Amino acid sequence: VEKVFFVTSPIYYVNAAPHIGHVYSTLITDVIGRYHRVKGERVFALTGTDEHGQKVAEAAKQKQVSPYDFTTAVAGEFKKCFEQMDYSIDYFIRTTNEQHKAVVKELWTKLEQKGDIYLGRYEGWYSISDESFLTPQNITDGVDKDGNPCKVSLESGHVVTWVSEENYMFRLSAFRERLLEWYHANPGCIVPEFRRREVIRAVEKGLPDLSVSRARATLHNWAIPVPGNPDHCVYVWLDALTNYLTGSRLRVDESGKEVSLVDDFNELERFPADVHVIGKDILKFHAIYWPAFLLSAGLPLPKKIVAHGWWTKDRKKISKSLGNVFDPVEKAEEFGYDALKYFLLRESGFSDDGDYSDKNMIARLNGELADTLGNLVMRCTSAKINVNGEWPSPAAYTEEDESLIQLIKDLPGTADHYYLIPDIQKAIIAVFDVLRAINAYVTDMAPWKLVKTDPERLRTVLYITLEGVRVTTLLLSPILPRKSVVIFDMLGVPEVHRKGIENFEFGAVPPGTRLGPAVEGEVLFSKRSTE
Ligand code: MET
Repeated sequence: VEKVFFVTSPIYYVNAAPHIGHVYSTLITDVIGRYHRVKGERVFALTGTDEHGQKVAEAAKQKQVSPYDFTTAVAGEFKKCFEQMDYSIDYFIRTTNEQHKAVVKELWTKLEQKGDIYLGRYEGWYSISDESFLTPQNITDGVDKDGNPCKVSLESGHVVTWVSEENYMFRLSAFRERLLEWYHANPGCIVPEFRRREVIRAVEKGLPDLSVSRARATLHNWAIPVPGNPDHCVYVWLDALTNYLTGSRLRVDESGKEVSLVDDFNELERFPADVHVIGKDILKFHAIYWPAFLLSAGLPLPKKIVAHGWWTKDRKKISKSLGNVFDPVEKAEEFGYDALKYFLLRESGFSDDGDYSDKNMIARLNGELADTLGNLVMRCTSAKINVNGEWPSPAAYTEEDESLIQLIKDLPGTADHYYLIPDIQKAIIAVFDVLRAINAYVTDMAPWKLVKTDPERLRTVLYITLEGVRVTTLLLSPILPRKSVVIFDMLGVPEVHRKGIENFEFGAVPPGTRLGPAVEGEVLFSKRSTE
């Protein structure tokens, strides 16, 4: 059943400037999208900003500007950040968009027509900073900005307050048994596994009904009115989660601006999302609430949710206020955009809370990118080794030759599964295992010596090296988008052979293909001094 592969990032609160967390989540989304495009699949990758609610409204009050002016400004900082990061996201959604608003009301009415929204009360704790309803078991003692005793979230450490409001309630309690059926019937639908187990454990215990509206004064009237009740606004989260549905229904022009909202999702063949990339902090919203609303509406459920961890720099939390910053653009200007991406995608898996340091960033840049991949690309394109500047015709293969070829033949299927879990770290590791293999082969065969000694043997060793580098580079292309293009140019791989499942096969580029021209003293990844 073929559709548009639909991958999303979270839409981010616009309370503050964009930082590593957001960049990371969108990078993960971008990579997944990029890979499926490399397979030759239709892709639609979505990211954006969550612009309503109390949090944002009150962040705009601190900075003493209107919410419309505040939100638009910070939204532009996000857009700029993502443009500077050189992503390939298809559309940037904002929850202030008028067409999104329409979809939110449409879904609301569905939930209501279905009998799953009633007038009740919520009386309990709330984290404004997480826009999250909490039970007493999930709060604890803490201190506020003033140094006074207050309550805080066990989840996030932010201040919680007690809310007692007549609210429209969604019947989440009625969806326990169907959510359980769902998790069980689709045991890869939440990644990694231990987070899937977390979600089941939680739903097993039982579900309370969820408040899906608030009194309008409380939100400083910065929200979407509940249909047929102007005294209420729609919960920022029901609003925010609906971005995914909205995005699936927006026809987008070449410039990347929304031009049309279709009545039915089947029209654009995107919904439901094949992968929702999220951080662990927002798992309940995506794994419990979201499916429940979809089941109520009679919409289809997403195929996979992947939830990753939080970053630290130098084993300490990132914060400008604490005296430890991590500026992606800054570190990307210092070491290179692809390199930085590689590091963030390699240093940590989705199970882990990764850690950045200049030390380890250099270790990987020098070690993996320069010595393993860079050195290899330069060797097989060297005028010293590749005397004719072309892909030679291989002679007969030795068993050692074939051992390496097998590794290259098998790499795509292995990488493919990893990109599909998704588990990008393990995909990258897969590829680099093969690059290390090729280097060992090259060191063994000493092709520099073969140029004088055995030219026929050189043709074979050199051909395998080039094809090894080609395949690995193709599979790395979603990770190193700019650098893969430089690599392919050096190898002289024709454009047509740079994507398509076809070109995962060993031997796609024919012998007699000419290398691209050599630039005066160029280097693919320059080694950086050890500090
Ligand atoms: C529908 S995803 C919403 C995520 C939320 N805006 C956040 O930053 O955590």
